[PDB]
Amino acid sequence: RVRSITLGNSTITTQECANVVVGYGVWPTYLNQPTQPDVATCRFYTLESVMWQQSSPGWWWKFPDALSNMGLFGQNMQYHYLGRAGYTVHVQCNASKFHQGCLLVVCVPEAEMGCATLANKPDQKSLSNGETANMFESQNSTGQTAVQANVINAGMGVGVGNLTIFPHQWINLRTNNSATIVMPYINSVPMDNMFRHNNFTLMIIPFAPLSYSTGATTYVPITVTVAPMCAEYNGLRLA
Amino acid sequence: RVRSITLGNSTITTQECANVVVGYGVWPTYLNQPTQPDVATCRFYTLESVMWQQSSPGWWWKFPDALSNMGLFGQNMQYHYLGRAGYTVHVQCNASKFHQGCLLVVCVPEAEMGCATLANKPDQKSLSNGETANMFESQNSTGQTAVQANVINAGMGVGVGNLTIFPHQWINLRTNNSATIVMPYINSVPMDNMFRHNNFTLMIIPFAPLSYSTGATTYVPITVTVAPMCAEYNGLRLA
Amino acid sequence: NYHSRSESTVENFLCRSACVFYTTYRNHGTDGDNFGYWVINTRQVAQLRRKLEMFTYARFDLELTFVITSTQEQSTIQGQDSPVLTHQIMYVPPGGPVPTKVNSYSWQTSTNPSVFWTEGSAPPRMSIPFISIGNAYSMFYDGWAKFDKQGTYGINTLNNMGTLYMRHVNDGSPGPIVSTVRIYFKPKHVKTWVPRPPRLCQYQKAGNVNFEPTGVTESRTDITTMQ
Amino acid sequence: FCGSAMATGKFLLAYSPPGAGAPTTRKEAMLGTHVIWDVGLQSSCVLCIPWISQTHYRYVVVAGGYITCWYQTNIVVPADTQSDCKILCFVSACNDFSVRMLKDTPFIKQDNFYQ
Repeated sequence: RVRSITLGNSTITTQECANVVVGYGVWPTYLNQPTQPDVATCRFYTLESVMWQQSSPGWWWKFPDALSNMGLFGQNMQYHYLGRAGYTVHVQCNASKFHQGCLLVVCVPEAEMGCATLANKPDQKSLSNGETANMFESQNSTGQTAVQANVINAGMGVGVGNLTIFPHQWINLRTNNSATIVMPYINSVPMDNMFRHNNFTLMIIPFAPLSYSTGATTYVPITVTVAPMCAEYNGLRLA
Repeated sequence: RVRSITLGNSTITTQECANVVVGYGVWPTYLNQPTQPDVATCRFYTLESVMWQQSSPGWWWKFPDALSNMGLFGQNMQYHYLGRAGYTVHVQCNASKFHQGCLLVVCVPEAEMGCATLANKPDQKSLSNGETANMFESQNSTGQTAVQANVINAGMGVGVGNLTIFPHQWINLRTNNSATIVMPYINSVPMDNMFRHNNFTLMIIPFAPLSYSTGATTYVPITVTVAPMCAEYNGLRLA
Repeated sequence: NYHSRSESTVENFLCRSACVFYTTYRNHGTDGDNFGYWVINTRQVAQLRRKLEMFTYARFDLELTFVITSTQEQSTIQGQDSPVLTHQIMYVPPGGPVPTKVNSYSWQTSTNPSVFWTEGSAPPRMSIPFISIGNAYSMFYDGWAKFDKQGTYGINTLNNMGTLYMRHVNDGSPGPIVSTVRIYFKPKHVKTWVPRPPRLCQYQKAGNVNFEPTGVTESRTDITTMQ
Repeated sequence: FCGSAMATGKFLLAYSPPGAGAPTTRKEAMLGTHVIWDVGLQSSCVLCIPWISQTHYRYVVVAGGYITCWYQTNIVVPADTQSDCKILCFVSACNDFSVRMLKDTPFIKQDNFYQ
């Protein structure tokens, strides 16, 4: 049936029979200066939808940078020196029964991406545009400081078909339309500066191209909604 | 002895033998859309000190406007439509044993002040400068939209000697140096728009003029530190 | 033992019937201005205004008694022989329709309370409950109705208690008749909060707290004098 | 405080967490972590600086925070004195203090053996 989920002043709609992929089998928790929690940040931040077309390569978001300007939790990234949060990423897909296509929705921890120019580093804008998705290309990328965003190598110098090693979900339009991934906090330190470290990125790569019957809508909206979980920060006490 | 009080990341120093005047015998509480509390606002907001001189009339602050730009609780006044808070006003006074003078520290609920021009209303700037104190005058005030801030009438058309009917404290420098007044939320409605309604004002009127021995410091600093208590707001839920 | 403080109480102090307004309305006129009206206010009579403004918030019922007396005027009309005169005192609750003419549609008073009184009987009486979306009337308001407008300082719509309207139901005679209403006001079930100093400076405007600064008391010749 | 016993006054002993930046006014110091050190009430003020870092240990060499003191009120005395007062500062470690990797101090230096 229909499941209604409310966090804070945000409500989303989910199917009862929705499969949830929980990271590496780990549910986000706190680290049980005393760290300060912020439950007000536990909201649904629905990003702008991306139009999935017949010739559309994948997208990616880097979420510390993606939610950097999303009201609360963005003010908290700007405010607190140290921060920690797990995320519930819910990727919806609005399509009819006459639409085709398969999607790989994968969250990649520490997706250090290469540059189009070998003797160069990608700049901040190319790696993450924030709430705006960065798109892959079907061919090699050219640029002095641009990310090598060819789809086959997923920007990481690996095989895109091997991306399933990370917490992923398959959206087959004839079978599924949604993907819920619950990513815990993954890092080599208990807590890190959020403004300069993307702990993971979300890649939505269409492995089977979108197709549709004549007269059906050409594009299929893909909606990403992110709910930070167990977010806690530095804490300012004693003088 | 010495009592140390810590609220949030602020610490002040108080004497053990410090008399506290609790409003009208009422300790601030909550009203037990569901109202939302904010304990982060329960901090000590130390205003800029005012120099008490030999020829200095009184000052006043209107506290919804005074704490309007004091970081938190100021952001909350700007953010929430409805708000409620009690206040702990602590007025300190730094003087030696060679200094003279007596002060009336009184918090006046609903101190609707008159204008210098009878057929006129005082403007927002004259009534409250915010964190900056507004000073009385020893003579009549002149101005099209200025508050009639003569000391004798306390700006309210009453006798300044009768101001003790309100929750007050006497600071006799030979006896006291501090005044703690705990003012609850006083209004005719359970909760009101804080940006357009000063629930009470603090008047610090020197009834006996400051005096000092030769070589002693001419001015005596008067410090006002305000701690909002049981602050709660509108609440944004359901859609 | 202790002496009784009964008549010093706020109920006995404030629940005293006083005249707060009187107006005269004609039986014939050129326009329809043959009616008397009074926006119910507590800030027009200095004694009552001072007594109420000794507190910050009050909550009371309005008991109103109307003392209506009619007088025949001048001359030039003979055989007057007027029948008995009937008066209508219409109360308009806050937000209700307000007449502009003696024969307005508002006088048909679908929901405005109205009392019809024939002369010669006991004076008409009506009681207005505590009417405010707020929890108490506020004699003082340190705030703005709209923060943008400077002239809205001290005004809040929570103290509006309605308007009283008076007129002649019948003219009686073709000659001039003028009637005075003489409203008598009496708070009932008074609860008051946050006492305030008595008003020292004389009042200037009903809708203002503005004042010419006045001395705290009367002067004497010397600090040691006795007379 | 090393001033006179009759001297009175207040100070803002404000602490800035690392990365925040030193406050520039009295108001910014007050809006953060601070204490009102009243000279008349007590002549000493002990301020315990907390441990705020992303790792268990940090390097001794070159954020850490800031201590700033502000004139809340002027120093008030029986109005006859000439010279100014002084404040002495002390530093100490708390019971949770530790050091990991021993090395050579950068302070003593020798060209060769002293004999």
